Parts: sequence; C-alpha cells; structure tokens
Amino acid sequence: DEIDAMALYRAWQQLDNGSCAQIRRVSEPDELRDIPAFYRLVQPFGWENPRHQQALLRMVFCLSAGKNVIRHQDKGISLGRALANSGRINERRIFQLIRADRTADMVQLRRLLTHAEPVLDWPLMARMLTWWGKRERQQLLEDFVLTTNKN
Amino acid sequence: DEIDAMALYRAWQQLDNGSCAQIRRVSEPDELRDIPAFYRLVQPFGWENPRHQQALLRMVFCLSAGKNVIRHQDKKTGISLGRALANSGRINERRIFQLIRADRTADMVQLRRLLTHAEPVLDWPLMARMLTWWGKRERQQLLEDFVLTT
Amino acid sequence: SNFINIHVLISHSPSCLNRDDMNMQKDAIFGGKRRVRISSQSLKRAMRKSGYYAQNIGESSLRTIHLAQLRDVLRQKLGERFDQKIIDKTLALLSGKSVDEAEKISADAVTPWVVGEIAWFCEQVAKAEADNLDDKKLLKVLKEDIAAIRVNLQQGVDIALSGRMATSGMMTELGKVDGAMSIAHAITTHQVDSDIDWFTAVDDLQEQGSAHLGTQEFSSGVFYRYANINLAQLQENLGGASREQALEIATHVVHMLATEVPGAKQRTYAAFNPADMVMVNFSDMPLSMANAFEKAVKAKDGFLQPSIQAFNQYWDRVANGYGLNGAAAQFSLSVKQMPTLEQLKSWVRNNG
Amino acid sequence: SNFINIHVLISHSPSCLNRDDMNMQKDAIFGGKRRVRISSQSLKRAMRKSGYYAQNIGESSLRTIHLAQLRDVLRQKLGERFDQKIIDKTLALLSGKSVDEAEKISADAVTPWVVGEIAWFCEQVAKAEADNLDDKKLLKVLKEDIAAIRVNLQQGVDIALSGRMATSGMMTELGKVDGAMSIAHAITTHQVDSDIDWFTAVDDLQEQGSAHLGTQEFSSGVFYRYANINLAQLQENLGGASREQALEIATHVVHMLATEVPGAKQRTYAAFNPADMVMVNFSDMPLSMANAFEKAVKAKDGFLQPSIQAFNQYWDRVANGYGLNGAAAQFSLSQVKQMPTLEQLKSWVRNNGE
Amino acid sequence: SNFINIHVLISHSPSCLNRDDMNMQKDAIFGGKRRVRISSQSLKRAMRKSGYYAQNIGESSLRTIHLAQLRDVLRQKLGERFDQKIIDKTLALLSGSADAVTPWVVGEIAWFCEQVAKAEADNLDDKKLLKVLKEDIAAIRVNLQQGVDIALSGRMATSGMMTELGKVDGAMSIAHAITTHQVDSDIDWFTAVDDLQEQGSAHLGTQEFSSGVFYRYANINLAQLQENLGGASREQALEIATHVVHMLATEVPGAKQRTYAAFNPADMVMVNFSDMPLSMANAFEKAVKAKDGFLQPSIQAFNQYWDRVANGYGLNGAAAQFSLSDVDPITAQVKQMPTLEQLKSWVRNNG
DNA sequence: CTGTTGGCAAGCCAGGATCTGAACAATACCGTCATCGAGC
DNA sequence: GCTCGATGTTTTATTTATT
RNA sequence: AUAAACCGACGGUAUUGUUCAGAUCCUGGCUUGCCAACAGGAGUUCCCCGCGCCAGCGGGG
Repeated sequence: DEIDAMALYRAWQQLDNGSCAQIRRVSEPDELRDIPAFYRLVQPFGWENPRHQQALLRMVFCLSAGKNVIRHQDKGISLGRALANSGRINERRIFQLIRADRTADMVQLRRLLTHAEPVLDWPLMARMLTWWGKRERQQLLEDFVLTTNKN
Repeated sequence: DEIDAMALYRAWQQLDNGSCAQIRRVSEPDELRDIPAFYRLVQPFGWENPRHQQALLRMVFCLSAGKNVIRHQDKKTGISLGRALANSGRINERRIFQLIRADRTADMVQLRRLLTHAEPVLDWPLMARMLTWWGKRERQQLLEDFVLTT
Repeated sequence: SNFINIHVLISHSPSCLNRDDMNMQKDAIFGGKRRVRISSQSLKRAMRKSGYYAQNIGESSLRTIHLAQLRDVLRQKLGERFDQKIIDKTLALLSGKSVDEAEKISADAVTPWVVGEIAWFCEQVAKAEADNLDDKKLLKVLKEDIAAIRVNLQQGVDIALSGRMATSGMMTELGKVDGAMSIAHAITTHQVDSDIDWFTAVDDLQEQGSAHLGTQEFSSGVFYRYANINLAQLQENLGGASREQALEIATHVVHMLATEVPGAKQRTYAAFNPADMVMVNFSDMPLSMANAFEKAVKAKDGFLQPSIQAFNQYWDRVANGYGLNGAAAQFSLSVKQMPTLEQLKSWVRNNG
Repeated sequence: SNFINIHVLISHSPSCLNRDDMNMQKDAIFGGKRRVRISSQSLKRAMRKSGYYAQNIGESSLRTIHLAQLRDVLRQKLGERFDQKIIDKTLALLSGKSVDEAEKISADAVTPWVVGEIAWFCEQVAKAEADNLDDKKLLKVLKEDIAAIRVNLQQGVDIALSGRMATSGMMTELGKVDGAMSIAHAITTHQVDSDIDWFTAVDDLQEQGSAHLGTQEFSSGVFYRYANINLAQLQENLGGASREQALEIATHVVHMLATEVPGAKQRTYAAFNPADMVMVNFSDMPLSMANAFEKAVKAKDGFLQPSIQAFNQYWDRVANGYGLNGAAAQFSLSQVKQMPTLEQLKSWVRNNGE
Repeated sequence: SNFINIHVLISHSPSCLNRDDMNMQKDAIFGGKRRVRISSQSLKRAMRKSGYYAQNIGESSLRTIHLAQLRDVLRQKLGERFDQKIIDKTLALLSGSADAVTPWVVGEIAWFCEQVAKAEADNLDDKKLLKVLKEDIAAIRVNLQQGVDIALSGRMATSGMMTELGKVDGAMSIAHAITTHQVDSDIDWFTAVDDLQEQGSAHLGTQEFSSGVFYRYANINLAQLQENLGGASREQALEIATHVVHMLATEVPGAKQRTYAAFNPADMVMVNFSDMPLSMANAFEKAVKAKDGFLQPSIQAFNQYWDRVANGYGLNGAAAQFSLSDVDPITAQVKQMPTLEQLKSWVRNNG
C-alpha cells in the first residue's frame, strides 16, 4: 500500500503544459483540492484513500515548485544532502522549515526547492513527505548539517 | 574502527561556549539528534556509521554532564568508573544499585546525575569502552568495582 | 462448572503500587516487552487486610513466626475459655516447638494461624489428656477426621483460598491446605517505560538549597488481573461447605479483585482507580486471557479501549476455537453486559 | 461516610510550576501520552507554607535534618520553661543522636518536628528525671498512650495530614504517623508538547551581543488535582479530635486545593489562575477520576470545557456502575448538588455533606 | 503411516512451571542460546494425572482386560513352554475367543506359571501359595483393569510387573518443552510480613519466573498402541490419539500455578502422519526474535520451516493445522482447521 | 486550441553562578541412607 | 505388617578483578 | 524398543513509611519582487417528433 513515486514523477514531467501551469499557481497545498487538473493527475495513484491523499497533497505541492526544479537522480541522495549540496541554503532556513507549523512548512519547503533546485533521489523524499513528522525533520537536519560540515 | 575517545574528550574540551551550552541542556541522549553542534562534534569520530552512533550518543551524553565533571587521568588498567564513583565518596551504594538495575535511556540519565554528583577522576577511554558495550556484564562490573573499592 | 474465572482490566493513574529490593517498580517481560507488575502476594494481602473483607468474609488469619508473642496473644484471647497450660501445650503440639516462658521462641517459618482453629485444637488436647490419651494416639485420632479442622478454617477463609504449609509440628499432618482460588500477577497490557520523579526535601533551617535530593520510579498503567477460584476445593477447605457459600465468597473475591488496590505510595500518588472492566466466566478447567496482551497493546485514544477490545477479540477467538460455552457474564462500563457490578455479582451468586 | 474525595479541574496560563534538575517541566506519561505534571509534594509544601494555612490552620511543621540548629532553636524557644539540660536530653532521646555543643549534628533524614510536641516530651522527660525512671522504662510507659502525643500533633496539622517516618530515636515507636490525606500528582487531562522560551540577558556595558543566552521550557495546561482526605485517621492523628474539627480541616484543604498554586516561576510567568471546576465528592471508599482523562481530552473550543465534560460523563458511568450513592457535591464556573459559589460548597462540606 | 506427530505452540504468562533442586527455572541451551524448559516428565505427568485423561483414557472401554477371553491364545503362546494344566490353573487362580494378546500380559502370566509350576514341583499349594503371591496377584489384577493407561502412558512407577516383557514403554513419546526464543528470566523479590513484628518483615526471598512461547512435541506409535491394546483397531488408536492431541493442547503443569496462574491454551496445534517421527524444533534453532510479541514470529517461523524442509524430510502425508492466529499459513499441503474439534475429527477419520 | 523567461538568497557577537543527594528491620522449614528386633 | 528408636560413619579447601 | 523402560521439585509469602528544584535574564540592527500579454478562436448534437420552398424552423427527451 505505497504510492508509486517514480510513476508520479513521470506523470508530472509528461503532463501537458497547461495543467501543470494550473497546478503551480496554487499558493498552499489545501488549495490544490480546488483544482481539477490536480485530481486528473493524482487519480491513478489512489487519491480515494485518505492517508494517500494527504501524502499526495504534499508530494504534488513539492512537485509544483517548478517542473525542472527537482532533478530526480538515482543511486540515494536525501533532501538534506541535496539542499546542502546546493550551497545556497543557510542552516537557519532549514531550521525555519523544521520548526514551521502546519501548511507553512510546505510553503517554506517549496521556496527552499525553488531556491536550491536540488539534485536528489525523489522516491526517498516522497517517503519523507509521507511520514512528515519529527523523525524526518530530524534526519533532514542531520543530513544537512553533516553534508555542510564536510565541505 | 574504534572511536578515538581521547580525541573526542579534547574535542569536547576545547569546544566553544555556545555549542557546548547547546549540547549541555539536553535532557536525554536521543535529544542530541536535534542539536547540529552534536553532529559537528561527532562527525569526525564515525557518526555516519550506526554502531558508532549509539556508542557516541552515550559518550557525548556523559560528557554533556559538563566540561569539568569527568577528569581524565592517565594509567599508571586505569581507574574504572565504578572505582571513580566510589573514590569520590559522595555516592550512596543504593544509587549505584538503582543505576545498574535501570533500563534504556533512564540508565543514562541516572548515570549523568551520578557523574554530576561525584565529579569522578577516571581513565576516560576505559569508560568509553564500557559505554560502547554497556551490556549486563558491564553494569554488574560497575556495581562490583564500586563495592570492592569501599 | 467447577471453576470460577475472574478477569479484570483496571487502569491506574500515575503511581507505584509494587516495588522491589531497590524501591523500583516491579516488572515482568511479556511478549518481549517490559510490563509493570503487581505481585500476586501484594494483591492477596491487600484484599485480606481490606475493610470489605473484614465486613463481608471475616477475620484474616494471623501470620507469624514469633511463637512467644503468639503464646501471649492466645493467652490473652483464649484465657477465659482454657487454662494457660493447655494453651501452651497446644501451641507446642501444633508448632513442634517447646513453649515455655522464653523472651524469644521462633517457629520453623512464617505460618498462618487461626485463633478459632487453635481453640478447637486445645479443646481436643484437654479432652485428650483428661482421657489419659497421649500425644501420638491423639495425632492418629485427629488424623482420622480433617473436615472439622477445616470448618475451623471457615474461621480463617484466606487460608482456605490461598493455602498453608508447615514443616514442623502436628500442622505438618493436619494443617496442609491447598489453596482454593488461584491468582496471577497483575501485568500491564502494554509496554511501559517507567518515569522517574526527581524530588527534593527542603530544610527549614537551611537557606541554601535543599536537604535531600532523590529519585523515585513511578508509572501509569492498564493492568490485567486474573484469578480463578477453585470451588470444590473451597468447599473441602471449609469443612464441607455448600456451593452457595463458596459462590458468595467467590462473589466477594470478584468485588475485591475489581476494587482493591495495594496502598503502596498511595498517600503520595493516590491511584485510587476502580476497574473499568470486569468479566466473570464459569468453566470446566481454568482459562487465562493474558495472551490477549502477548502482543503489547499499542495506544489508540488511550491504552484502555484497545486493551478491552483486544481482550474481547482474543476471548472470541478462544471461545470459537476451543468451543467453550460455559456461562459467562461480562460487566462492562467502557456474555454479558452488566450495567452495574452488582448485577454481575448477583449473577455469580446464582451459579450463573 | 469516612472518605472525603476532592476533585479539581484548574487551568493555567503558560507557565512552569514544577521543574526537575534540568529546569525541564515535570511530566508523566498517561494513556500513552505526555502530561505536564505537578508533584504532590509541591502542592503540599505550597499549601502548608501558604498564608491561608497560617491564617486558618496554624503553624506548619518544622522540617529539618540539622539537629544542631534545631538544638539551638529549641534552647531559645523553650528556655523560659525548661533547663537546657533536659531540652538537650529530650531532643537526644527523640532523635537517637547525641546532642552536645557540636556545630554539626545530623539526623537520619529530614524530619517533621513540632515545638509543642517536643515541649510535651520535655515535660515527660522532666517527670521521669524527677522519679529516677529509666529511659527504657520511660519509652515503655509512654508507648502505652499515643493519643496525647497526637494532640501535640494538633499543634502541627501538616504532619497529621501527610504523615511522619522515623528510623532512629524514640520516634520509631512514638512518632510514626499515617497521613490522613492522600493526594495525587496533578496531571494535564490532555497531551502537551511544551514550548521553549529562548531568552537573552543584555549587558548594559556590552554593545556587541548579549551577556547571556538561554532556554526555558514552559506550557499552559488543564490540570486534574485529586486529593481525598482520610478522616477517621485525621481524628486519630489529632489525638482523638471530633468529626467536626476534621471537617473544618478538610474544608480548608478543599479551599487550598482550589486556590493554592505553586510559586515556581510565578514572578516571570504569573499563571495565578483559580480553579474553574471543583467537585468535592463525599464517599465511602477513595475514588479517583483520573481515568476520565485516560483517553487524552482533545481540544474543542479549549481544553477546559471538554475536560469538565469528560469528567462529568465518566463520573456518571462510575456512579451508577458501582452504585455509589454517598453524598456528592460540586461547584463550577460554567443528585450532585451544584453550587454557584465555592463558599457554599465549603459550607456544604463542613455540614457533613448536607 | 504408523506415527502421529503432534506439534504445539503455546504461550505462557509470567510463571514458573518447572524448577530444579535450587528452585530455579529449568532451562536448556538450544542454538547456543538459553531457552526456558518444561521437562518431559512434568508435561507427561500433567497429562496422565489430569481429569480429562482419567475420564477419557482411565475410564475407557478397552480399559478392562478379561483373562477369560484370553484363554486360547495364552494356551498356545505359553503352551510351548508350559502345559495346559499349569496354564489353566494359573489363569483360574488369577481370575478367581480373543485373536491376539498384549505382550506384557503374556509375560507376567508366564512368570506366574513359572511360580505355580515350581509350586507343584516342591509339593505345595493352598493359602501358602496364595500368601506368597498375594501382593503380586493384587498388582497384576489392578494392572489388568488399566489396559489403556498402560498402553498409552506405559506401566506406572510402582506397577508390580515382573518380566522383561513387563517393561511397558508408553505408546506416546513426549519431548521436553523449550521456548522458541532466548530467555533471561525475571526475579521476584518478595517479603513475608509478620503480624507480630513491628519493624520489617519476617522473611525475605527471591523467585525466578518468566514468560515464554513454548514448543511442545509428542508422537504416537499407532502399531504399538494397537498391539498393547490386545490387537485393537487403527480407529480406536486414532481415538486415543485424538485425546492425546487435546491434552497436549490444553494441559499445563500445576507447579507454582496457585500464585502465578499461567492457565493458557495453545495458540496453534498441528498434526501430521509419517513413517518417521520428527520434531520441528529446528524451526527455532536460530532463536526467534520478537516482532510484536514472540507468538506470531514463532508460528511464522514454524510455517516457514515446514515449507522449507517438509518435502525433503519425507514428511509428505496427511497434515492438518488448527490455529487461533491469522499469520500467513503453511503450504497448501496442510489442511487448515478453524476449531480444535474439527482437527480431532480429522484425526479420527485417519486424516 | 493555446500557460514564459533571467537574476538574486547577508554579516557581527553573546550561553552563568550558589548548594544540597537519608535512615531502619527482616532472607525459613521438610524429605528423597541403612540395620535389627522389639512392641503393637 | 508395621512403626519405634538407637545406630554403622565422619568436612576442609578463601579472602580484591576488569570481557 | 538405546545406563534404556516406567518417571512433577514440590507447598506458604506487601518492600514498606518521609520529601519545592529554586532564585536572576530585549534576540537585535539593514532590505521594490520586478519587467511583457485581445480569451479569443471553433456551429458535430445521439435520439423520437410536427411543418415546410429541402434552405431550415418547432414541441416533447
């Protein structure tokens, strides 16, 4: 019972310019529940199932930073290692992500993605966005601090 | 392969006031995962390798008791932790029992409290090995050292 | 059915109701996970010393190893019924120890005594030496009929429920009682990592700091009490009581097991919680439900709801699998639905 | 009935009323979820040291482990009534410690002392001295009547309520007390993720940065205080007092448990909140309603309303389930006699629940 | 097949169901790790003395053995060593159309025949012979009214049997019960409070105790059971086997049970037929690690083990598995049973 | 039927001290060799 | 067929470490 | 059918009573989100029906 992350990535990359343009326009993830093209995208990924649908909200909202923002690589590079590898993010901003409340965290993450334009392993990040909670924030900070401090 | 415990000791010793102050206010070992200064401290000592992770959590907690609470003193085996705690003459035996009988995370809290009280003089790499393993044998040994010394 | 099975699910707020040699909470590994434990002996003594027990069942036995102090007590209590000599010799015959005027006379081990039972016995001793009947033959004669002595155990029911052994004296032959009931240690249905209380004692003549700094282990818990009464044995141990009397006693055991909680650290933690769930079941052979909690209950809007649910599910699995159909009543509060504990108690009183 | 149960639901604005050795809030896992905690001992000290106690009950006990300081204090306070020799001798008998002129004499542990009680003992020791009575024999004959000593506990009620332990001295026979009042650690009905105040200290002679940086854990909460008084024990501990007196004391305990709040960090967090809900339940066996919050109360226009809700509901369930028909009287700020004012509840408790 | 293999997984709450001369839990090293143990003798006694056993095996129908009906086959069997005079005299004094005969009966009767022959040779009889052989006769009589108990469990500790043929092994073999996982036992530090002692308690002690998921194994020699029942049928043997299954699934030693009360039933019972009896204990040679309890991983490990080795070990043959859990099942070669009774009936009908 | 791109994301400096960590009482008993002849 | 009781024989080795 | 066979280590038991973690403390100074833009194109609509100039109009769906 897991969302095929790579399939969703491909679905987004192949999606018509119009629909994805409609999706990027959203300001916060909940607003995605008012866009038709959204459902049209996340329908073959079990949007009917609630847990899957919160997960999907986050995943799509991160995928809507741009279409060439998140260059999916493949072993795997975590989000922390990626944002650290960009060299464009300072630690205080990562803190400003992991301390942010509901919805706001996703916005800050979107801005961080636009800013860093990270090369990462997407399915890993998808798993992270699914269990978005104290453990993933923690390991995010861990990866970021380590990768930064090695340089 | 094995954690350079003295290097970690000196590292902790010449750490800036800030990072140190951040590591100190932790209230249980796992919380050290929230402090960036911790990662920057233990990264050269093999943190990105899991076994080392657990060991280092214990070590850095015990050190987080304070910069001047664990006095390293070279070998003339060397002063074991139990011996040190007894040598302080401040620690009641019953507390040592309660320590060696305790369970995970609680044991480290109680140990840090004991260390804070005794301010022990000991062979630090030795205690570091002990913390690395920390099986039931090590805890019994702690208790028996403490008893034989008094 | 011969067996009365009592199951209790009881939640306790933060407390420390049972500790070991080092004042830490008693625990037990179950299903690979640590559970907080309340020992069965603690439960039994908590029950037998309760006000309810005193009002409804009677006097708890007198458990002691100090035979001199006991001698004095019996003299004070059985003095206007017997002469001191007979009392002394009776104690000396039951214990196997010489009862003189020593300051300290010690028995073989801690042993439960019933004052009434002793009275009956010294009646027998009186009528024995009066008929010039020595001690050995007296032992034979008394060995020929034990039921009477067990009616003297009707005067000390906790011995009829929990049992008694003796290694010395005539008790060795006459006081050998196998407990009627049977009871398990209370273990939590979930894993527990016990909290620690860092406390200080503030001195009113010491301005600087405190006079004591210490730690105290404690925790919250959803405990599973189990206890089945053997019944035919309860009838035997009471001298041949009826099934009604045994059923009523069992009812009292249900009430106590549902409501009694050890007084340990309750003047400073006060976990005076009654059982949220109680279930009684008649059966041919004993059945414990502890394996409902072999897989530790994971929290879900509390530990109590998933515990009761898990209990019910396992109960159904067992009943369906082994084809058990003994009468059963559950009282719940969160097989029977028992709006009140009293209805469940009367239901038990009436053979189910 | 014998048992007076006291339930309190009280909300505190963000604060830190009880902390450990790490300046962290005291907590307790209940129903699988963290609850901010206020220990019983803190409540008790906050009560016996409170102005209300002093004005309504009297002087609290003198709790100390330093027998030298205590020696001096007793020498001063009883010097107008006893020879220093028998004051010293008395303290030495009670403590099981030798009292000379040492600057440092330590007891076994922190012990509750009542000056009037020790004075009474001084009268006794004086009489024994005048009758050339062996110290052992004095212990014997004094052991034959604990009641009087407990009247001397009338002069120190906090001991009568919370008890006293003894490991050395004559106290081990004469001074052991079972607390009448039992009380629980106040725990939040809901889950709590405590916040952190990251503070500075600005040095007026330092331009670049602050002199100190730190963090302090704090949180708001809806606490469930529970405390039942045992009563017959309260009459016994006071030397055979009357039920009426015990009821007056119990009433005072209700007031305090409804109004008294620990002084910790109140100078900088000032969570001086009075209790919104107070139910005294008269009854026959001790009963705690903590399990009403076993399932963590979830927020719904506050934690207060849903908490009083859950409490009332579980109260009903238990009441009819176990057939508890004792008296039962409650007071609130929003079969169970309802009271508009706390004072009417108090007056109700004084009248044996009528 | 000739053998019935009975496998049981049964989980016990904190208890001490079998100890040694130091009151320590019995254990055994398996796969280099300590397992708590319940000895074979304790388990088998727990069965043999149980009420269920007494009702269904003790008071069985084939219980009583009539020396009368056994006259002819005895007459030939012993007829080669003794003549019919001595044989009939023996039979008649013992008692005061059968096809076959239980070997221990033949043996003991043959001994009695030796005795009465040597009694005639020396010139003696009357109450002399009936006082020399009083206790012996009493014995053989009590045993002659316990045929099923003797066939299943073997002769009792004090039997009266006198011949090499009267060394009756039970038909059932019970292995020691061992836990499927490593166990570090718990300690209970208890006090005994004196009601006459002010300071402290009157006794202090410790009691070792532990939980545990146990694996009971037992097998039944059908042929030997029939032969020890005077040439009974396979079906009757299967009824006895049914009872053995029930007892091995429900019976628990009474040791320390008054105070720890581990009255737990089996969570899994499997029965399979084979020519070679095998224990599936090697399913737990690598000690089972706990994942949400020790029970589910134990059953799972059992299933996986069976799936792996059953074919090669020649365990092909009838196999049924009653279970309370919903863990992924065995190979489809094993017939699943929802109630214990359906399993027992599956056993009655020869699988 | 059709939805875009570039360019850019900061630095300084600062995290404390005082003082305190308990005592008493209690840790069991039985049986798991044998002989002989006597009294019962 | 036993339970009773006196009775054949014989014991002591220590005492501060560190996976 | 193996130093095998047959074959319980058994019974009794509160770890108890006493206890603030506490006093002091700005997170603070600087900063456009900005530049381009018709919502227009495109009559497929699958039936029953009534009246025609055959172009196309209606009522019921």
